[PDB]
Amino acid sequence: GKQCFVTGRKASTGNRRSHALNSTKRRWNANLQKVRILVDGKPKKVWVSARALKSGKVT
Amino acid sequence: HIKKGDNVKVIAGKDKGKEGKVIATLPKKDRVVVEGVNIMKKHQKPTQLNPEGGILETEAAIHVSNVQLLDPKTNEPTRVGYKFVDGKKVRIAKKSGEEIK
Amino acid sequence: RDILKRPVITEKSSEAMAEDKYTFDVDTRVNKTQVKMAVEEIFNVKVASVNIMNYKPKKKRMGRYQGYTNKRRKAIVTLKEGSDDLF
Amino acid sequence: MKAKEIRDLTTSEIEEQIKSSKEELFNLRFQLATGQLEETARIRTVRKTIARLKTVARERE
RNA sequence: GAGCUGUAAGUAAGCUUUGAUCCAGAGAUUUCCGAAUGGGGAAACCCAGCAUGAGUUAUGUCAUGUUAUCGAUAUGUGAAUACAUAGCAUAUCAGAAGGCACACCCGGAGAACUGAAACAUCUUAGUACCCGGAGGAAGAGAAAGAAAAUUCGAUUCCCUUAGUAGCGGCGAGCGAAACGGGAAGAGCCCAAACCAACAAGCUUGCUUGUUGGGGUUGUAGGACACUCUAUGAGUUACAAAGGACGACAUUAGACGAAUCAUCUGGAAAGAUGAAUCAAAGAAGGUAAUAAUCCUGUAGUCGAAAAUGUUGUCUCUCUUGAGUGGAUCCUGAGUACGACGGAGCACGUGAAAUUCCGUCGGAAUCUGGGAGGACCAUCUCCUAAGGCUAAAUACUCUCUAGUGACCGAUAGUGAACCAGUACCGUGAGGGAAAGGUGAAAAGCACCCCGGAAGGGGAGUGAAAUAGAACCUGAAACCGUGUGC
RNA sequence: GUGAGUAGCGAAAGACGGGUGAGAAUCCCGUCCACCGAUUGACUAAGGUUUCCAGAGGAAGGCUCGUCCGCUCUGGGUUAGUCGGGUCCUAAGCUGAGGCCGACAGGCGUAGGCGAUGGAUAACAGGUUGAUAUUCCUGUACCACCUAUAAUCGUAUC
Ligand SMILES: [Mg+2]
Repeated sequence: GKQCFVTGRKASTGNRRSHALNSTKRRWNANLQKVRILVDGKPKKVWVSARALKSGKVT
Repeated sequence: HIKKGDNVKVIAGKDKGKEGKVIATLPKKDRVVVEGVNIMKKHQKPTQLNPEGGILETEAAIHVSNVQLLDPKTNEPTRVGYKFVDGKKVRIAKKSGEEIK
Repeated sequence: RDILKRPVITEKSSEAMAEDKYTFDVDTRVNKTQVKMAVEEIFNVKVASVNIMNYKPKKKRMGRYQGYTNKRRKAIVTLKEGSDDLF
Repeated sequence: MKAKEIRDLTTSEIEEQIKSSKEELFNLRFQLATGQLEETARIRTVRKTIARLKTVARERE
């Protein structure tokens, strides 16, 4: 599906409690930002999460 | 054990105490055919080309553990053992020792 | 090459046209063109027309179990020179 | 028998392969249709002497 | 080692003592459909391209040979845009796909009726279904550990601890671990500090970019400083990877001891009599119930060959410690904290240790973590890289063998040619069937009949066992007769 | 088994003479009679898969009977350069190299393909068998391709 192209972080699951503890399920999602990362060939349009962008943000 | 051409001696049957010769051995059912021993009276199909209204009399097969191969040097049907220093098993009567054929 | 298994000599539609026509039972998978180059490289004659037809398997029943027979392709040659391609 | 009276010559394999396949078993299955129960045990033997002639040509590869 | 041609009965024509049939290993052939793979398709069929080859005076028609898609090494070659890069044209390539044992295992996702005598947190349950990955096993694994002794020294599985400590609308219910006894028991490779080269710096750097040497731990161990040894030590199951010579096991096979005569019988293995062998009296068959008739068993014995398991013989490869103390190193968006969830027996509870999403975010040996909030001294241990056999869970199968397990409405749905007749558009549902006799010797011939079916004569111990074929119960339909 | 030798026998015009046979209201042949006739008649699609046809059968099936048969045994039957399809074309739809999305499975879609119920597409009379006919053979045709060819035209042509 969708992953961080640098690290590899992705979604999760887990329940969703309430004030009376009824529990549906839900899904967590990595904060993925499209950015132009220089790799071999062309610097493509990739999917990178926003925690791997604090130092390694190439143009 | 028992093959065609050699004498026998029926030990257990309605026609016991009779010698003879082997005619043809069924190998799978372990049945041998001896002349003059357990003869039939077959109601033949008289519409066949050969005969004119009759009854055939051909011998019926007996099991191989009813005959017993004899060498009457001591007037006795014996059992068989095997000796070979010749590249081929020569059949031996254990109760007398002689080489039979 | 041998793509002519047997002839067939049945009552009228095989042996009551014997002035120029003959009837073989060819193997399947073959044309009517190959039979022109198969009854010529055996008997040394010169055909004029080859016709074919196909029969389905038909049902026989013996004992307590049914089965089908074998399907068969049938050819009918017609000569121009020479005669008596069966004896 | 037939099994090693063959290994006679390389060229005379196929010139006898075409001699028995084409010109013997084809005559012995036309004559079965027009009427012959004279030798219906030649059809097994001239077919099992084709298998011996198409086994030796694998040894010469 | 003499009969054979699957069911095989039945005839035909044959083959075999110049060793056939039958059995085991190894090679040969293995049409078309199938992941289907030249393109197409409603599986088992239809249409082609370029090379060599037959054929025809020549087209038409045939045979062999190849040609799917991604990936990644390559060679070209113009790229919108000069250089040049996504495209494109080819040579190669045991690379990949699908099938599964519906068993066991590890991950991703993941319910309900039900129990609580209703029901929602909870239990049923991280179970059933489904999807991905493999293996002969998989997973965990070489202490930032248990614990409170003058501590011992990876993990895994059984016994006990124990239905105890706990968690719980404190309801229903869920439920450990270390100690102690055992089965089994081996530990090792990188990163960094660094020394030497080769493409970019006078570059200031042996650090950076690549590749070889170095170097692995807590009693603090390595760079660097010093001497004292440099042949013994090997593994290719962890730690680097390439052959022979015969030992033993498996898939054919051979030898293998000893009973004769009478009575009843259709038949002796039976009872009555005498004999014998026994590392052999397990079992099956033979006209009835056999240690001695047959096939065999205890015991010896056997491999042209193709795998398989190990011994030692090669052959590859390799440095082993101690003391010093100045300097450099010892895994970073990492550990951890707040908000939201999951999981540990433990339901946010005072909640430790463990992982996930989001933002914040470190110290560097006088360091860092844990010991059930937290802080202070004593105590053990060294997180953020990786690879590891055995004890353990299974059985669709192949070989020997057992059973106070079944004996045709039983045991498999199935002892009969069974997932088959038959029902359904489809997924899917699914029964019924066994027995002549010791041997087919399975009723020649006469007679009533169109034939069936009978009655005599015959085979057989018995047809009152005739293929409606062993024994033949009751219900129910008959014909006869004493009251 | 009782219900019981009861309810049924599935619209509808038959009568007789002759044969056949162990057996006939039922089978075959003859004459008279009645019924449909915008159909109970004559050809082709869909679907079924040997039923079609000749010679022999009478245990089962046929709502009775049966010498009969769409039922049993043996032996036969379907012929194409021109008819309906394929080697030609595209609708709705389906599938899809790269590509774009999604816990996995997978969903969508561009170039290209597949897909007739439509467009294109060269043959008609007569004879014949116990069962086949624009198919087989009689007489005359036509479209595509190939080979010899002569009058040949030539920057002509494809
Ligand atoms: Mg699971």
